[PDB]
Amino acid sequence: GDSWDLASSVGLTATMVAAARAVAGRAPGALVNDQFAEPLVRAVGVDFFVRMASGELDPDELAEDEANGLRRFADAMAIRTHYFDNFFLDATRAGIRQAVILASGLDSRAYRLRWPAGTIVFEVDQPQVIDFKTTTLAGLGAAPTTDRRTVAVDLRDDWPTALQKAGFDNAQRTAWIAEGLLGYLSAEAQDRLLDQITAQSVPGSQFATEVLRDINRLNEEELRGRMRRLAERFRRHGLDLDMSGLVYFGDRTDARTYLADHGWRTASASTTDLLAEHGLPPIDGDDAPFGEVIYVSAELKA
Ligand SMILES: [Mg+2]
Ligand SMILES: [Mg+2]
Repeated sequence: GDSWDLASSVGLTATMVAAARAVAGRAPGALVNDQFAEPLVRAVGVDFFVRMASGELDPDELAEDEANGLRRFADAMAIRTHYFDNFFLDATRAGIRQAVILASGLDSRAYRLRWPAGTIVFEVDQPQVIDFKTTTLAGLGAAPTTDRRTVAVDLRDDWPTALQKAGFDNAQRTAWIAEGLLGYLSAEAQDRLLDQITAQSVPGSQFATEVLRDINRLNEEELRGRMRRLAERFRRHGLDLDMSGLVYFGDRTDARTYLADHGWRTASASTTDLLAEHGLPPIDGDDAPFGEVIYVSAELKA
């Protein structure tokens, strides 16, 4: 209530993952450099994340637990960014010309990926966050690399109706992503979003997302311990962010079951296997505050 401006609507978690993409992009041999992460974080103007994104916060100068936590998170964002980038590039290489980025936040893919002529990319998010990123990148002189259409409706509200109004065509194949979202949703909110995707999809449509397989009652106290130790490290640098209040530890239908029941084929790629494939250090125990993240790609069957 005490701020009114666009940048103050952007969630800390969106800003944090963008700052980590900025760090990842400077690594020698980086899988991906999101060249818009640093300037978007700077525009958000949360000082801690500006210092992180810019490299003013130097991991060589940090206590070992902080330096290791930042390097492993940057590697998690390297693999995640690579995964979702390659999902879209594979989908358009297979003839898909309609893409939807759900809760698009600070995702710069409509400005940095190659999209074939005739592609439309729809971005769905709450209006202030939509308006923030569009105005910020326009002011930096970064034109989109595709026909880009925003849908300024929170995923909690009637976004399908607004997506149709923006010119979405439910008769052609769609490539959907929901990146960094499903672990923050209730079981009911997850099933509703997967119903909405399915209802707007024709066969040959594709969807990529994550399954946070370890966020459950079995592992709750261990993961809450990781999240409290991380919260303490953030407080030392002037950020108040307790991830434990943002995740749901309760029962749910695994998204992969839910998709299979709705007629999707799925393919699961573990963080463990993607880090090994790309020659990066393992992310486990204390360095995995959400446990093992499973990246999922799905195709709707006829
Ligand atoms: Mg340690
Ligand atoms: Mg069960």
